[PDB]
Parts: sequence; structure tokens; C-alpha cells
Amino acid sequence: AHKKGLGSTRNGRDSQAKRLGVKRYEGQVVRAGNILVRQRGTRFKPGKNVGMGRDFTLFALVDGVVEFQDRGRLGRYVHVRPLA
Amino acid sequence: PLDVALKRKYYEEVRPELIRRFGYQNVWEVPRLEKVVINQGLGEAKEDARILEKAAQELALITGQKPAVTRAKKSISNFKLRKGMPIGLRVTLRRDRMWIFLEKLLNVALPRIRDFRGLNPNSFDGRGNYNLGLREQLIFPEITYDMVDALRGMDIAVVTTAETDEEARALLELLGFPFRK
Amino acid sequence: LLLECTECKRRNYATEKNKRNTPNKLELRKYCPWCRKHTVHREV
Amino acid sequence: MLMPRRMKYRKQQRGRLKGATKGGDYVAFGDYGLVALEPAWITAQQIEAARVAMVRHFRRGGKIFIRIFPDKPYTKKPLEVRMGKGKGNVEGYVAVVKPGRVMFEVAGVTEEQAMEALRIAGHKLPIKTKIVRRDAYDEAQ
Amino acid sequence: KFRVRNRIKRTGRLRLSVFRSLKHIYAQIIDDEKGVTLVSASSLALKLKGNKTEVARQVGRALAEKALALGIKQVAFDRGPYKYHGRVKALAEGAREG
RNA sequence: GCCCGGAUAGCUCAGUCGGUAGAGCAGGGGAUUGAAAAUCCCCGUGUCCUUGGUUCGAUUCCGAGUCCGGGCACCA
RNA sequence: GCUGACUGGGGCCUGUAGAGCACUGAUAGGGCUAGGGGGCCCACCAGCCUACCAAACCCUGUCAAACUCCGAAGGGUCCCA
RNA sequence: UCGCCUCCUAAAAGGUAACGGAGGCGCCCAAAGGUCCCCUCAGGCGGGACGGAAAUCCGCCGGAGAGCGCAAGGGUAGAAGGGGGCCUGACUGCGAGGCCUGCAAGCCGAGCAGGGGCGAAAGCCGGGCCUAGUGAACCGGUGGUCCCGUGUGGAAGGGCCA
RNA sequence: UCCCCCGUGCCCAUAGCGGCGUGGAACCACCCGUUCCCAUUCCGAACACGGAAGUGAAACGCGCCAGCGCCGAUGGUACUGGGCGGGCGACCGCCUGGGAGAGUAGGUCGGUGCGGGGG
Repeated sequence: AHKKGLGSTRNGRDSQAKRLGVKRYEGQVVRAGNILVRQRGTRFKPGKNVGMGRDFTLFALVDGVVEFQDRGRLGRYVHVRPLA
Repeated sequence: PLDVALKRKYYEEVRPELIRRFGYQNVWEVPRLEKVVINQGLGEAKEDARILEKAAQELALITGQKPAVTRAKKSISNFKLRKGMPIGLRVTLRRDRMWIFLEKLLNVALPRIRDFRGLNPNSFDGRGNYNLGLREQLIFPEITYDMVDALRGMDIAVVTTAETDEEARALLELLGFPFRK
Repeated sequence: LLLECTECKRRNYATEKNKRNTPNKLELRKYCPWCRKHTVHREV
Repeated sequence: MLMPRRMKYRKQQRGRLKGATKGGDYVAFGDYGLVALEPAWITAQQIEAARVAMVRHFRRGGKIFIRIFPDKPYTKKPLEVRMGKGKGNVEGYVAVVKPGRVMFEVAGVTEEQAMEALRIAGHKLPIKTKIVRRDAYDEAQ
Repeated sequence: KFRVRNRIKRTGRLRLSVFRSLKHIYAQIIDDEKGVTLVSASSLALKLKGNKTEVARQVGRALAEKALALGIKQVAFDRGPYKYHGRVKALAEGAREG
């Protein structure tokens, strides 16, 4: 029973998925610390009461509420309008 | 001094002629030298361990300024050396110093060029401003046949207000540039 | 090359990394010791 | 035979055939078209064959416009082999064709010669075809 | 160009913007967010001496004393294309420091 | 990882028991020859790997950084 | 102990279907045309022509999982019912 | 073929398999790090002695196609790019709070104290434009050290920190 | 409240390119200098200081223009939440909700906040 012989591929890899993205959206209450975006660039630029880590990660600097903002050529900002 | 021949000549002779030739309304529209940047290429100096800081301290006598030590931006194996430590030698002259340099060049140096029939009249081309290049650097007074060792030429770009080379041609010819008609 | 660093004349360690051939020798640098605050540190 | 000169990638996924043609659906060059009535992959060998027949008919005569181009690679595992072990080898190339695509076109010819030539070609194609004229295909102003 | 826009490094309230003209020198204490100018002092445009850097000290002193009154103790020092030098508003007053 | 051995001319290598730098061979000219070798003559090559030091000096003595050469272990 | 699924209204998040050629490549016909091949033809190096290979540019036509100037339906999420 | 990273497949949150398509990693930088101050690309068309078709020089045109050590993607000149000055925060003691998530890992982190660096200052600095360059425990080795020390004092040998 | 300029934000090209006219009394620039502060891998070019003869040429501000760029309906299609049909298959079709992209008409040579100086 004559078995045909076959090859191999040099292909079968991908990396671990890395769960990127926005983590809180407009109008979600947040505490200081809360990370808001996991990103690979300045896909969003940090706004009011928003810091950004060595890895581009945006985060709430206060306990507030999130607002987004497109400024066309200036890009997109995430802010935390504080409640108090 | 704050005044030299050419400088005077420009104002009390050429300035007006041009206003008469081309009919300018404003003092500023009247073309004027901007600068004369002079430069040496120097494909050697790189190699044979060549310090060749001989050229700048020498150049400084003629131009009157300590030149600046320019360097290569890519790596070219083909044409040797690798970006950086590289070589080239460039000085920028404005005001008096510019004038003193041209004064001497036109009135003296171009005279003892080896051949000579006049400066090439195809080295502006619209693109206002004028380029020319030399071979021997001893053609200037300050340089002596004792001082030399290698004959390093140079490029002279002279930049002006003139937007067309018509009106720029006039300016230079009237300042005393002998052109090869 | 892996590398440690000493509050010159005693204890403490900080630990780094030089490139020997590349700019290397006598690695010395102004770092802080918890060993009463703070001095010049050598390699080893 | 009829293939690109380069490709970004050597092999590519098969995909599907939604209706319509997207474009290439109106005349534009010559004075008579051969239009698609069904989707299909058309192989370079078919295109060529048809084209040659066209010419052969009005031998060396008018002009021909081949409006589909086989950019898609066509894989096929070696014969007799079992499954797995990566994608197959590239055997040829196809042009994706969808109903209402004007695949051919002719100029400088009698309607009699044309009508006929095309018919002939329609035979070499593995799909149903229709002949066309130059109606309201003049997308102007 | 003069892009410079180190002012773009404005992260934390109360801009003292400075504009230096060949002739004069002007300066305003600006609130961003509100987009609003509060207090504002000038060279001979506030009617003052025929000098320059010595005038700068005076238009400084002048700005401050006005603002102090309004609460303002502390700010940040601007002039964008400044090259922080010369025409320096080293006034007493303000708690913007330096 | 720890103990050995080494570095000297272009190449392979001798040695004051601290005071001289040398074979051999390759290399270049000259004699021989029907020749190419082997012969026989003359002439070049020295950071004695490295800074320190002992001493009246050092090339061999000692500290030493350095590069190769072994040798015996070890490896959670 | 009413907070659930699911539903209504508001607000963010998105890059598929479709479409498009602005980027990355592929591509038909025509024009113009750097180089190169080759005929005219000579070393005084130019010069003219080409129903040949061929950049960019122009006109007209297309294609794409790893293209996107563009982009639905839907989907995810928080608030209030 | 076996771990890790990029892209697609993946059906517009996340996640998503196959001996599906196609590439990278097992390093590197004492400046390629901190801060302050400056500077702006690739091309294209002229023009210029040696000078190619980019050596260096001049002038226009050129928002980004350059560059950012290295694969890809994202991002980016209103710098993350280039150049210079002082520097060592490539800190020690801590960490509100979150991302991710079967576990254990992985990741971001404001702010407080110590003692610093750059800045007039506002401020910024707990390595590097970002996402690979990695290996739990066990068993040992070094250097430290408030600790334990088999009747007592010390040793031997342990623990603790690195 | 109304002009004009000087600062400084917001909207994010309907703000732009390119053309064409204007403006110097005031602002602003270019300008006059390079002693002094401060500067240049060489240059007072740039940065900086002291000025005020000259110009609005450059740059900036204000107007007009649609050639290019930008924006862009309506209608109709594509695609599709959900409901259901035909074909042997590739795929096609009807319902009810949603509804592009290209393209046609058309529009655009900006709008606005605060503060200052001048009628």
C-alpha cells in the first residue's frame, strides 16, 4: 500500500497575543492608578489628569470620569474630568 | 576698516547703474551680495593617517577666518571612509570680510590663474547666485611657493538678492567680474 | 560581561554590565549606598 | 505564459465570489465586448486560448483588449499525496471573474467577423458569455 | 523655524507668557483650560523709560505687584523663544521662583 | 573554577646562574655549472609580548596586565 | 436582596462586509519619455530614427488575507430605565 | 517541529485552531543612559577644481516617503530623530491603584522618605520610541550581616541581605 | 458696542497651494551697530545686547480670484441586524429594520474666545 512522501513548512509560529486596547471608555468612573489604554504608540495622547508610562500606557492621575477627544491633526486625548 | 573699495564701488557706482538698467522702485529690491561661502573637497586626509590640518590654518590667512571642519554623512566603501571622522573644509564670509576677500580675488588672484579668458558665464542659471571652482591655492598673494606642498583647489559660491540671473549677472560683471563673453 | 560595584573601601553592591573591548577599564561611577549615604563605587 | 512579473507574496488564500463585478463592467475601448454571466476563476491558459482563436479568426486583423489579468496563484499538492504538511505548490494563475465583467473587447472589425470571433472565444471559456455593443456605457456628463 | 514650543511643556498651571519686540517687551499671566488672560504688563506700551533690559526689570516689578493684589502668588515662566537671558524679568514678588 | 608550561629576526626556536642577543631555515647578491637542487662566500631583519620594581646597569630576578599552549577537576 | 439574561435611550471603543487606489505592490490600452538594446554610422562624438526592452509624468481601464484616502450592518463597554 | 517577538489567517472589543501564509529573538549601548540648550529629514531640479550615478559646497522645491542598533507592526519632526553641556535616577527604603490572569508568572504605576543629578525656574530622572534578547524550585559558590550557635565562652556549621 | 494692529488660546484644510492689491501714523518686522551681556564645529547668518537714520523689498497683516488642493448633499445602488426562500454546487432571490464607498449637483481662498495698544 504505497504511501506518498511529504515535506515540511517553515512557518508555524505567531507570538503570544498581548491584549492591547482601551480599557475604560467615556463616562466610566475611575480611581487614580486605573490604566485606561494599553497601546503600542501614541494612538491616544494623554490629557487632563492622565499620565503615560515607559510603554505608552495611559492612566488616571485622579479619581474622576473619563472623556475622549479628537483634535484632528493634534490627535486623540483621553482626560479624566474629576468629580469632587 | 568698516569701508573697502568694492564696498564703496557697490554703493557709489553699481547700486545706481542697476537702478537705471532694471528700474527698481525700492532700495531693497536692488540686488546685493548676501554671502560668499568657500569650500574645499579633500578626498584624501582621511587616509595615510593624514591630519592635514595644514589646509585650514593656511586658508585662514587668505580668507581671514578660521575655517570649519566638515564631515561625511553616509558611508561609501566604493569611495572610501565611513560617516564621521571624515573630511572637508568650509568657511562662510559676510560683510567687510566678504568684501576684502572678493576685492583681492578679482583685483589680484584671478590675474595669476594659469590660463584664463574670463569666468564661465553659465554658473548661475536662474537659480540666482554664482559658483566657480579653482585648482591652485597659491594664486592668492598671502600664499607663497615655499608654504605649499599639495595644490588644493576650492569651490566659490557667491549668493545674492537677485531672483533672476539676468540682474545677478549685471551685478557681478559691474563689480568687476571678467566674464568669458 | 556581568559586573558588581563596591562603595569604594567596604561592602555594598549594585551590579551592571560593561563591554570590555568596547570602552572598558576600571569602571567607576557615583552611585548611592544604603551604607551611610553616598560614594564612588568600582567594578569586580 | 501570462503572470505577474513580481508578487508581494508567493501563495495566497482561496476566498470567495460575492456577486457583481465591482468595475470593468462597461465597454471603454473596442466596439464589441464579451461579457461574463457567472462568476469563476479563469485560467491564463483559457484566456490565451480564446485570445488566439479571436486573432486566428480575423487573422492578424483588428485589435484585441484582454481586460482580466491572472494575478492570483493556483496551488495544488503533488499527486497521490495525503493531507497536511503546509500549503501546496503553485501550479498556475487565475483571473477572478464575476457576472458583468467585460473580459474581452474588439475594434476595427465588421460586426459579422466580431460576433463570430467572440462566440468562438466564449467556447474556450468555462463559463457562459454574452456579447455587447456600446450603449449607455458612456459614464460622462 | 522657531518652533521651539517648550511652552508645549505646560503641565501645571499659570503661564507667564513673554513677548519681546525689537522695540518693546510685553507679558501676560495666562490661564489655559479657561483660555483667558488675567493680568498684563508692557514696555513703553505701559508708558515707561527709553531703555531696554533695565525697562524689563520695571515691567516685571509692575506685572507682579498688579497680580499679587488679585491672589496670584505663583506661576510658571515662559517666553517660548526666550533663550532665557538678557531682558530678564528677575522681579521680586511672584512665587513662580527664579 | 584551580595548578602547570610558554612569548625572543619573516618562520621554528637556543642562552649571562643580573654584564653577548644567537643558531637553523626562508629570504637577497656572488663562485660553480649542460642544469634544478645540495654545495661554498657576503649582507637585512631585536619594544627579548607589558608596565612597575631589586640593583651599578638588565635580555634571564621578583610583583604583574596580556595572549596562546596544555593539565585536573565541577556543573544545580 | 433586584443587582440577572434580554430590552429602550444616551455616551465612548472598533477597521470586517462593501468600496477605493491616497500609501505598498500587481496590472490593460494609449501618449510623453531618463537610461539600455539595435539600425543609420563615425570615432571629429556627436547625431537621426526605431509597428523593440523600459523608469517617472499624463489620459483611459483594472487587482490584493499579510494594501487603505474611505467605511456600514453589527459587536464590546459604562450610565439611567 | 518544541520557548519567546511581529504580521496575516481572526468574521471592525478581547480571545480564537490547523504539519495554514511569512519573518525575527537567545544579542546590543559606559553612551545608544539622566537633565538642560540648541538643530530638522529622504528625495528632486539647477549651479560648483580635483570630483561616480549620492564624498564635501551653494540655491530653490520637498510635511514626512528619512531616521529612530536589529524582525515586523504601531507610533513619531508641535520628536521618539541629529548636535552639544553638566551628569550617573542603569538610585536606596516604599507603593494608593490597576492591566493581565486557572496557578505561578508578566506589565504599568501616581505619590511619600533618604541622599543626588540637570534646570533661573515650572519641573524631569527608579535605564534605553514601544512590543523579543529568557529559565520556577532544589543543590552549591562569592561579599556582606541586628540573627542561631546542642551545659558555658568561642569556634564548626546554619539563617538574613546581595 | 464699531474699526486696525500686537500678543494668546479653541475649532481642525470650508483654515491650504498658487496667483494678484494693498498696509508703515501706530504697532511689527526688516533695519543701524557689535562697546557691553551673550553667541558661531567658520560666520553678529542664527542666538544676544545697545540703538533708532531708512523700508515696507523680504517676512507678517488685510483684501480679491476656483487653476490645483480641501469639503460635499439629494437620489439610487453595494453591503448587512433579524425574519424566510431557489439551486446539485459556485452562488442566487423575497420580507422588515440599518445603510455606505465612489460619483452628480454644490460649497470653500476660514470661524471664534480672552487680554492688551491705537480712531
